[PDB]
Amino acid sequence: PKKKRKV
Amino acid sequence: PKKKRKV
Amino acid sequence: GTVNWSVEDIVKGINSNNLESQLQATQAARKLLSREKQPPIDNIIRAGLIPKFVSFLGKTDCSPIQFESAWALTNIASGTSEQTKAVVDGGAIPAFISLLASPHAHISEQAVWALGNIAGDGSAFRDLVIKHGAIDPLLALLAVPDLSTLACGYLRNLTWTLSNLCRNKNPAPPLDAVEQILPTLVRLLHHNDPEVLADSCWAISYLTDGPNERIEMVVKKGVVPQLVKLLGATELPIVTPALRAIGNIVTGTDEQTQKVIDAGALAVFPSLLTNPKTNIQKEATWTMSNITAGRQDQIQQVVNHGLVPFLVGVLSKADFKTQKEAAWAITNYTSGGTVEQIVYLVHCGIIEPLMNLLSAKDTKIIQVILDAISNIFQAAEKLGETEKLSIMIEECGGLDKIEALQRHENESVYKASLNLIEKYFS
Repeated sequence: PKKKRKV
Repeated sequence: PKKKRKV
Repeated sequence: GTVNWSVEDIVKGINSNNLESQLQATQAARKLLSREKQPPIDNIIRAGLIPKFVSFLGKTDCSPIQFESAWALTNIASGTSEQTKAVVDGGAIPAFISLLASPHAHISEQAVWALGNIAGDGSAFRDLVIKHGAIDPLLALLAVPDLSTLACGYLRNLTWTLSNLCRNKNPAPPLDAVEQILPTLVRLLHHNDPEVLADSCWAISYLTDGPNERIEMVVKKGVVPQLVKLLGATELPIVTPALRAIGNIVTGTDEQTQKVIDAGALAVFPSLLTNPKTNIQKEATWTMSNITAGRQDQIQQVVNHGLVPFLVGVLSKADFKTQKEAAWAITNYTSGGTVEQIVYLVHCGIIEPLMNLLSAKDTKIIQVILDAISNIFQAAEKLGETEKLSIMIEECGGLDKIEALQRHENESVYKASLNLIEKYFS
């Protein structure tokens, strides 16, 4: 999952 | 904006 | 009359048998708690006055003391978690919820403000407010044909308290509570007040920070278009929470991400990526990094809006944190992009600035960047342009840094570097 939820 | 004091 | 009383006097009066004496004493307590500087919250708690106040909340026949104690309890709940705990411990929640149906809008407002401070403390109290059934009464207060007929400040308080019922993540608000609030939240997201809007966005940003199921709950209400528009707001207070919502939604499935692209979001980025407020810029680049981690047709949408140059720009000069997000954006792009696209990325002048960032004291960014270079060579091979890329990196002095990063205390840096040299510089 490249989409990083760096939140 | 987590808590507000009514001054 | 009630200005600057001693806590001993306030105690004296609340302990009297005179409803009026108690009212005047309570108004004095309220004032102590409303002075712009260091309010004696702990001394009031210490005096054991909370049970009395909570008790005055119910005196239906004396609306004034209802208001005064409400205000008093509201400010105590405004302090530290422990102080807020004191208020919750006194039985105040069910009481404040009762005041929402008061005929006195100003006492209802107070109830709303207090429940706001309590739920705002965190997950637990938030969920305890919800278990006492505050959502229904709250939502009922906004059930009018036109929000404009409500008092500006009154409406802001509700929007604010509602945002706190959507706040915090461990755990996230109950699912059916979010479902119950959303329809009203969507309606507020269309109000003409900058505050109602900023807080509505904040609320939406909260509900969109977590699993994709949560994001879907929001996206399926068709608020993305409205968020993209607020995204173009003049007021930073609105743009900030809006950009955040948009940024969360794109951390989900590519279908959810597509919603924002379709909404027209991408057009707002040339601005956002050069925004004066560093944080808007950091959030915008981060948002972009999740758009370049999507499908190729979506990466193309980035290319089409002339955004690659803007990334090259951020990568070239910006707060370091914004650059790290830029490095990610690029590395994600060069990860799932087509050859032709990774080619374009280079013709935009991405190589030079990417290399200068290998001079950073951040081991993870160096891994991100190096990782990117690899992805570019990997596409340079399919074209045989491997040497051209090699030379290029050497022109700007990139080789003079990769060749140095073999001797870097890290493992990935160490290896990724060595491998890069070994495989492309020998």
